[PDB]
Amino acid sequence: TSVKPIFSRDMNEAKRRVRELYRAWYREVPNTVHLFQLDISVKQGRDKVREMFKKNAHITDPRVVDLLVIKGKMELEETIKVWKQRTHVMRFFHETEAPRPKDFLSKFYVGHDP
Amino acid sequence: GLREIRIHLCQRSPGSQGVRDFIEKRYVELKKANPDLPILIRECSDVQPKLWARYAFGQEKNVSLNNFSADQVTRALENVLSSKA
Amino acid sequence: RPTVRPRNDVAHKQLSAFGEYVAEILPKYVQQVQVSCFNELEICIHPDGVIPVLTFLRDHSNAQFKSLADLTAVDIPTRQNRFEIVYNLLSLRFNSRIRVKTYTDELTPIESSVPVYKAANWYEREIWDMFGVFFANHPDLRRILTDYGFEGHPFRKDFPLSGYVELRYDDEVKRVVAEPVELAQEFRKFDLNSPWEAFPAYRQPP
Amino acid sequence: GVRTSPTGEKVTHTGQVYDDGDYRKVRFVGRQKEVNENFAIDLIAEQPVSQVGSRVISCDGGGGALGHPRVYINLDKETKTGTCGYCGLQFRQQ
Amino acid sequence: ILPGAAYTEKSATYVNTEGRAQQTKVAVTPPGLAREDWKIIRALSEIAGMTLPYDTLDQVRNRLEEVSPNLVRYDDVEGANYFQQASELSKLVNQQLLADPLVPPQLTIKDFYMTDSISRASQTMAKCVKAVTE
Amino acid sequence: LHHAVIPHGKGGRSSVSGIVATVFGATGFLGRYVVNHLGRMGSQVIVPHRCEPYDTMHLRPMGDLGQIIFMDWNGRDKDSIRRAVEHSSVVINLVGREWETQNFDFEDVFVKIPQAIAQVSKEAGVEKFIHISHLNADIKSSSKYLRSKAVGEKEVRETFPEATIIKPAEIFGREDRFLNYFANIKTVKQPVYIVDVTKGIINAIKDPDARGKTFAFVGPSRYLLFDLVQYVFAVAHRPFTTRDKVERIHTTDKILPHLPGLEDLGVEATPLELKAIEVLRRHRQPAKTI
Amino acid sequence: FAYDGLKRQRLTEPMVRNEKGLLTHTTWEDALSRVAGMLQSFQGNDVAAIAGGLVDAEALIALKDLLNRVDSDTLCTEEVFPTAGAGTDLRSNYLLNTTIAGVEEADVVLLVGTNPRFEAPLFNARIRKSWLHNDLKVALIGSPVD
Amino acid sequence: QLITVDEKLDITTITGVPEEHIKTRKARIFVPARNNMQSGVNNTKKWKMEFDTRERWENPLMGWASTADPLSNLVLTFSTKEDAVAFAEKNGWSYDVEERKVPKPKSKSYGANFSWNKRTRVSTK
Ligand SMILES: NC(=O)C1=CN([C@@H]2O[C@H](COP(=O)(O)OP(=O)(O)OC[C@H]3O[C@@H](n4cnc5c(N)ncnc54)[C@H](OP(=O)(O)O)[C@@H]3O)[C@@H](O)[C@H]2O)C=CC1
Ligand SMILES: [Zn+2]
Repeated sequence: TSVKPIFSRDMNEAKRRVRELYRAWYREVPNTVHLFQLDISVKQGRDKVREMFKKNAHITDPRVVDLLVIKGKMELEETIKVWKQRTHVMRFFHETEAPRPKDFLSKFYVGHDP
Repeated sequence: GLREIRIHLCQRSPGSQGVRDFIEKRYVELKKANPDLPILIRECSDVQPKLWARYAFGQEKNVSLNNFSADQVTRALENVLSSKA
Repeated sequence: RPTVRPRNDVAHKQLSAFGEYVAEILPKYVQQVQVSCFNELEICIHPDGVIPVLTFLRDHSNAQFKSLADLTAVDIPTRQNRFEIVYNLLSLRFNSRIRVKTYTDELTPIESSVPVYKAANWYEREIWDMFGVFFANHPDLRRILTDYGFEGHPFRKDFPLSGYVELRYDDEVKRVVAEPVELAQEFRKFDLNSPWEAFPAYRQPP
Repeated sequence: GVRTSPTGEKVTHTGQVYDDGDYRKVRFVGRQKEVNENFAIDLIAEQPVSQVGSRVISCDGGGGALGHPRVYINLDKETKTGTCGYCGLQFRQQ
Repeated sequence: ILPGAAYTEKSATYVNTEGRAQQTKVAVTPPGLAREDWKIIRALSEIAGMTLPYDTLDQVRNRLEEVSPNLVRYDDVEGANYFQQASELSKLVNQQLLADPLVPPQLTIKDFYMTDSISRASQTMAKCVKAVTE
Repeated sequence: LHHAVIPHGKGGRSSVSGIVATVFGATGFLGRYVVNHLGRMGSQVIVPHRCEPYDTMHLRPMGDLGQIIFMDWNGRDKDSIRRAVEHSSVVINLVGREWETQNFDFEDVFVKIPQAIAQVSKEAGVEKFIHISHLNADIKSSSKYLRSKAVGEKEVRETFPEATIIKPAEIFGREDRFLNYFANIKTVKQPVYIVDVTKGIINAIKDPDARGKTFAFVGPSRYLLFDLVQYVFAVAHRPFTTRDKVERIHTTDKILPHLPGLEDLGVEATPLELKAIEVLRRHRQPAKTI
Repeated sequence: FAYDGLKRQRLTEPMVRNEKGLLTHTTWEDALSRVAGMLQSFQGNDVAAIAGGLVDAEALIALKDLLNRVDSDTLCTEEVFPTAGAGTDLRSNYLLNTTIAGVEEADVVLLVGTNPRFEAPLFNARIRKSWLHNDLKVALIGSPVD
Repeated sequence: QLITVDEKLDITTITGVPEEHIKTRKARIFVPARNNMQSGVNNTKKWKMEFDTRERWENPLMGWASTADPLSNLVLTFSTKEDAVAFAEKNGWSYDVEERKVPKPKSKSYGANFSWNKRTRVSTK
């Protein structure tokens, strides 16, 4: 159970980097919506940022959290530097994907998938 | 009321020893008294013994028999056979 | 014999002697040394030894491996450390090549070798991009080959060949969009391996 | 051996034809269904049976190395002819 | 008519003559609008306001375990005991053997080829029946 | 169902939706969204067109290989209509024109042509027929455009009784002649979003309760035309056309409570405030709703 | 070789009877609504089920659970097994308790009222193998089949 | 310097796999059965991991087999079943493990073909 760390030596140290990343993303959305001339609202962009962070709330391994922060910072760098184009930013929102069926009966009617 | 009895037990685990004693000594007399009641005895290795009772409209309860003696097994059988849950 | 590749025992002996030489000088890091039947010398090291071993081979007077030919990874899922990091070096002084191998898993960083070879910069970015191995103290670690926002590391053995998403232009939103991949013709998997052993010399003990 | 279905679509040599209710035949509207008219099953049948004097004959399909792998055909059965599995030519022991 | 799935089109549990539970795997999906058989019943239960308490293959296999635990011990042959108790109950009620001789349903090979709906629809099985009778 | 039109796949480009649709007027504003949605889920779309093929090119990427089929047709030629529909399971009529030409009056476009399409489709055995009319269609309208819509709506109902008839308000969207109309410059309007109308049409094909019904497609809010035009100018950052069009623009949008609407098809109407920037960004305080 | 039956006479769509009494294709929604309507209107002995030979256990329990929820216990099979005495209470009453591989350890096999060659061809093959290699003695009560 | 980490290894959040192809898949871990058409046993040495089969449908244009399953062709190889299970566990796939089936050792005797008094005597060679 003795492993080499990435950046953080425990979850408290890792959770600091998560908060710093969240602040960076939070403050970047208004400029992203303007620079990329997106049609989403700033609230939508921040609501999307929060949703992305929240699906990873169950992680308790500091090394995994470190990589998520590492990857999250790369994504932020791609956005702030406009390496991404408009298509790449809007891919988070799945606008052309129709809503898949979630309940059992709906899934049963359309196909065989669980 | 009651519709079906099921008894699960292991073939060799000591925790099912009381259930094993009950079956070899009392099941035959139980079946004679309840001729038209399904009493599904199902042995499976390394399972904790259990007593499932199914009542009308698919309501089920399960009582654990682990480490029970043959007498406690009899008692649990009488409790289920007098209920209408 | 016209069709058989000739052996070269002189080079095999030289490379073997140098392999022991390296193992004697850096016992702290060298775990295995082997020379192939086509005379390629491989040094297998603990991952902590990346910088000391590469520096020694670059700078030592009897090595002088001044050129990093290639740096890459191999994914082997059955191993606890699934990623094998391979450094291929070239010594112009002694007209020789050597291969240095270490290992890592999904969560263990490897020290960046940019300080030793400036060539390592983009090779390590490629390894990160294609395999997800994180190199520590890289001047600029980020994707290099995949599309922006691309998820996953395609060269891992468990990443599907056609991936998870595909692109098309959508008129309603007037932009290229990404959607789950559907193929008009699924890639046809072939089972080609013969059920008869080909090479007794490599038979594994049962 | 091309014949047309009741709806007029030509039937291919593999027997393919869209049935009456198949929407997919809309692809031929204003265009055409490409069908090869030289049915190989019909053409090979026109070839005469070859009379030979031996129990076993060999066929390479003609043209030496431009034909097919050379195979040997047993002609002991008198009820039927020997048929080449590659090119369909028939042989009979006189 | 509710179109179900054949044994090649579902992952389903079958128990052989020894009581050994085994499971098939999906080779191809059911044709047309056909559906996995337990899913049909589960869907019917919901529309009827009596939803069954399982939504996945793993959950309905947890249900099987509650009824008969051996049904999820795949490839295992679980022993069964208490022949003495069964023979006692067998003697309680007297029944007479009929005078009829014991005659199996299948006396010759022609009776072997078609016994179920799948083999009755098989053109190969029909060719076998024709060959052994004519 | 014939085996070829049993749905398969996961609703994507390479899937089989089971829909075989002939879309008349597919080369216009509404048609490009309808074809896109049909081709998104893997439908077979037949596109009869009057224009040059160069003008249909934007529809080709909308479907997987073989899923968009183009045919020549003439509004006055019933044989060309029969060729286009005789293999389809649904026919969608989006033919229209905001003006009259030397060769086609509002009566041709909105009465004779819809009636011909509906009649041939009935003869050919098409199961479904979707006809677009107008919210303000009225025999007693000043607009000859709206008068012809009322006459045509009646004729389609008589010819194809099971037709689904959709009556949208003015439609706003990237290629509309509504928001773009004002930007290029008493009455209450209830404009509806192009994507909402498209989703309603697509859902009317699937919904078996839609047959024989008449729908009104309206946006969530009603505005005074003065309030709308002022808002349009503000969004376009600008300092704040036949005569028939003027009458249409000044016709108050009818309130038909007895007709089902977008909600009855499972579609939520999109507010003009969310999408106005999308339409008007290229011409570069919400309006008060009733 | 019977797998080619899987390509013939298949049920691919839900069907209900139309006004004229003929089966006609319909949606899953419609087919299940008709079945659910009747199911809600019956209880107890008015609802029964028969399972065929190729049915899987997952479906068997699902149908049993569904019928139990209307208080019906008439879950039947086509193949008969005497319910006299212990019936199905004890697995050993209706199992091949020796197991298939156990035939190779037997010294005498008594076959009663069976033609295992066609009922269980691979089981009969196991009997022949023990007959051939273990000198097993086999007796039969029933028709003298080959 | 090292740190202590007691959590079970889990990489599902950093592999990039869509959620659908983690939770709803079922990995099968097994040693492939010998192809009965051949006597060679060299394809039965290693452990394999494949996934549950999903829908394939006919392409309307050509009739080709289409699929929407990105994992339809994925097949991993492992030295042992522990390695395969370890891989499945850290990727979040639920799995079934089937124990390797090894042919049981047989007793062969050419001489038995000519037994004086046993049934093993062969009627033909
Ligand atoms: N857009 C709106 O605000 C509203 C529109 N509608 C109705 O919705 C339908 C479509 O709207 P929209 O898409 O804006 O209409 P468009 O004018 O944008 O496109 C009309 C379509 O009809 C075709 N068409 C027009 N005249 C003829 C003709 N004489 N012969 C053959 N084809 C012809 C055009 O093809 P070509 O390019 O070859 O001319 C084009 O594809 C119309 O019926 C319209 O009246 C109803 C309410 C609101
Ligand atoms: Zn030949």
